[PDB]
Amino acid sequence: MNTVPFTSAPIEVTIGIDQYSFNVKENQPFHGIKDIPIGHVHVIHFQHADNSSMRYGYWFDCRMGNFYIQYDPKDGLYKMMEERDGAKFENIVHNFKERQMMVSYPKIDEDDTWYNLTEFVQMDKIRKIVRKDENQFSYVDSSMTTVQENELSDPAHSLNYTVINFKSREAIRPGHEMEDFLDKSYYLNTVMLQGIFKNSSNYFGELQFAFLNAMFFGNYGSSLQWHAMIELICSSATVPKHMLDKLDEILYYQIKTLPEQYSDILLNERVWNICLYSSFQKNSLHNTEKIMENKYPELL
Amino acid sequence: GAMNSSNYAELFNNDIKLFVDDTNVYRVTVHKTFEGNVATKAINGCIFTLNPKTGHLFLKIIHTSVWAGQKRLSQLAKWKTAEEVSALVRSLPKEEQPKQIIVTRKAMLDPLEVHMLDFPNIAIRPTELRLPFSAAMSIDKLSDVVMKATEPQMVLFNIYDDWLDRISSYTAFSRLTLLLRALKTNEESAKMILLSDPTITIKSYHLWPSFTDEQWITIESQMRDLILTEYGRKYNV
Ligand SMILES: C=CCN(CC=C)C(=O)Cn1ccccc1=O
Ligand SMILES: C=CCN(CC=C)C(=O)Cn1ccccc1=O
Repeated sequence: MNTVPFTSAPIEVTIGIDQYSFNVKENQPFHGIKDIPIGHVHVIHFQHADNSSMRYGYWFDCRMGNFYIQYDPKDGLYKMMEERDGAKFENIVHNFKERQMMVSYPKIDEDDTWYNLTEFVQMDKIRKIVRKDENQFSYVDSSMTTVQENELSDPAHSLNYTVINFKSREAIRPGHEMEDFLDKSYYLNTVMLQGIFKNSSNYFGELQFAFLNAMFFGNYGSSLQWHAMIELICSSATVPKHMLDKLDEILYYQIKTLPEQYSDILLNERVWNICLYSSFQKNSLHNTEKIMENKYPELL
Repeated sequence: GAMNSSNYAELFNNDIKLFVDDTNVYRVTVHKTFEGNVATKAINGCIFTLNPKTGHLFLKIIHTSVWAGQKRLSQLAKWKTAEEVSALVRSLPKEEQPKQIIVTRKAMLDPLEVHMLDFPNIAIRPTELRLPFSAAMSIDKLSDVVMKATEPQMVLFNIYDDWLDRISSYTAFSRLTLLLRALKTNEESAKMILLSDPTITIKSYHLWPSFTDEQWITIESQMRDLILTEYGRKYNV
C-alpha cells in the first residue's frame, strides 16, 4: 500500500483518485491519500471549487518514485512533485498517518473497476503520449489538444496519441481503395497492430487511457481518440477472436463507469450505433451491447 | 463546401472543374425468370464527367463485363466511378487537372475522396442543385455509342457543340440544363420539339441541331412550356 501526501490544502478543491471523488475545504487540515493499491497506474485529479474550468491531474505509478502534492500559489494549482530523499518521505508519511490526516483509498474492490479500466495502461506508454521527461508522472487537463487536432497549437503540451484517419494514405492501399475503406482489417492488423502498436495490449492501453482522460478531464480530443480506436476494430471484418472478447470487456467497464449524466457529451451516437448495429463486429460485443441498451437506450 | 444557387457563377470562372454524375453507371432491366422470380440484367452504362466552362464531356463507357461476378453492384458502381475519374485525372497533364470535382450525388463523396488521396489539393464538393445529367442517355448519338460498346471505352467531346462561338459558358450551361431537364420530364415531347423542322439538321459531329440564335430562343421557350406543362400534368394545376 502506497501514499501520496499533501503539504496542505490552501484552496477548496474536489480531489479525485481514479473513479473516487471527495471535497476538501479551504485550509482544511488535509495531508493526502494513503492505502493506494500498488500495481496499477493511478490518476489524482482536481477541480477547484472557485473555477470548475480546468479539471487537471497527474497519472503516476507509485513503484516509480515517492510522489507528493503541493499547492503552488503562483501558478494556482496543486502540483505533483517527486521527493528524492526517501528517509524524509517515509518520515513525513508516517507522521501524517499517525495524526490520521490522510483519507484512505477503499479496500473494497468488489466492483473490480479500476483494474478493469486500466488493465493494459502502462506508465511508460502514458509518458510517450504525454511528453515531459523530467518527471515520472504525467500532467493532463481539460484543454490539452492532440497531435491530430493541431494538424487541423503548442506541441510541448499536447497529447501525442496515435493518429488514426480512415481517409488517409496510411489507411488505404493503392488499388484497394474500396476494399480497405469498407473493411479496415489491413489498417488495423498490419498498419496499426503489427506496425505501430506491435501488439493488441499496447493498442488497448492507449484506448483505455484515452477514455479515462475523456471521462476524468472532459478532454475532447481524447474522446475522439477513444471512439476512433473502437471504430477501427468494429469496422474491420478480420479481428483476432481474443481481441474482440477483450474489447467487449474493456468497453463494458467503461460504459459501466461513465457518469449517467455525462453520456450526452462523451458518447458519439454515430460510432456506437455503427459499432453495435451496422459493423462487422455488430454481433461480437454482447456485454457492451447489453449494458448500452439498458443504460443508454436513448442514444440508440 | 457545397455548390448551390448562391455560388452558381463559380462554375464559369477560370479554375478548372468537373461535374461527375454517376446516375447512368450501373443500369439494369428488371425481368421475370422462368420460375417467376425477378432478376436484373445489366446494360452498358457511362460516367458523365463534364467541364461546365469548356463543355468537355469525358464520357467513360461502362461495359457490362465490369460487373461480372461482383456483389453489391450499386455500391461498387460508386467506387468504379471514383476509380475511373481518378484514372482520368492522372491521365491529364498537370495544367489540365481539375482544381475541384463536384459530384452530383452525395454518395460519391467518400469513394472519390478516397480514390483522390494522391491529389490532396483537388477539392471534392457536393452540390445542392438538382442537375438533370441523368437524361444524358436521352441524347440519341450518346446513348448509341454507349449501347454499341463491346469493351470499356472513353469518348471526349464538347456537349455544347459549337455554341461557345456565339454565347457564354453560363448561357451554354443554362441551355444544356434546360434541354436535359426537358428530356428528363417528357423525353418524347422534348425530342419532338428538337426535330419537328427537318430542315434543321444535326452536324455528323454534333449532338444537338444547328439552330440559329433566333431558333434557339424559340426552342428554349418551347422547352420551358413543356416543363411547366408536365408540371401541371403531374400536379394537376
Ligand atoms: C473520502 C472519501 C473518498 N473515497 C475514497 C477516496 C480516497 C471514495 O470512495 C469516493 N466516493 C465515491 C463514491 C461514494 C463515496 C465516496 O466517498
Ligand atoms: C457526335 C456527337 C459527339 N461525339 C460523339 C457522339 C456521341 C463526338 O465524337 C464529337 N466528335 C469530336 C471529334 C471528332 C468527331 C466527332 O464526332
